Amino acid sequence: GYSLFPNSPKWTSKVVTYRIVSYTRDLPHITVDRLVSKALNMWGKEIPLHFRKVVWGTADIMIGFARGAHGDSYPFDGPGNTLAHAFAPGTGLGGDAHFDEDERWTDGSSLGINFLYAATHQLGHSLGMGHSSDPNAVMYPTYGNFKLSQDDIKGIQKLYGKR
Amino acid sequence: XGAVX
Ligand SMILES: [Ca+2]
Ligand SMILES: [Ca+2]
Ligand SMILES: [Zn+2]
Ligand SMILES: [Zn+2]
Repeated sequence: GYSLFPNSPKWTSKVVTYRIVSYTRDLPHITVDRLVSKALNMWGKEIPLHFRKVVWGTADIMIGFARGAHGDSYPFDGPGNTLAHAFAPGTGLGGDAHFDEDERWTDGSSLGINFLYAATHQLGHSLGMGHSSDPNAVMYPTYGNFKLSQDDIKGIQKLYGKR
Repeated sequence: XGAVX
């Protein structure tokens, strides 16, 4: 079923900050804001951790959209191939979540990759989830109206304990 | 993609 990362990295404080640093032309800014919150809260309701939003500067979890090279070892690659990627908890790049601007993203009302789904998967990595062998899990390694699976909940609660 | 660092 679920996996963690080696040595179980996790956030150490009861509060974790996050910032949406850059946006996508595909959606209003407020729509991205509301979906990110919804994704975070899917995981947060299960565990003793609370998320605080910031609008400037560096936050623990930096979230954004980018084209091409964007300052880490994993540059984006144009339309297709890689869609998005995220990092396990830690300082600096740890926790951050990046989305390729050269895809099409949707809130559900148009063509595109469903952003809510994608953000819930990526932010699972940002909280310390690896990939699951269970096909029903949000953390299954491939993209394929939803909820966390029982395997997703068991894994996140193994790492943080229960709310 | 989930990377360590
Ligand atoms: Ca970070
Ligand atoms: Ca791409
Ligand atoms: Zn990146
Ligand atoms: Zn993944």
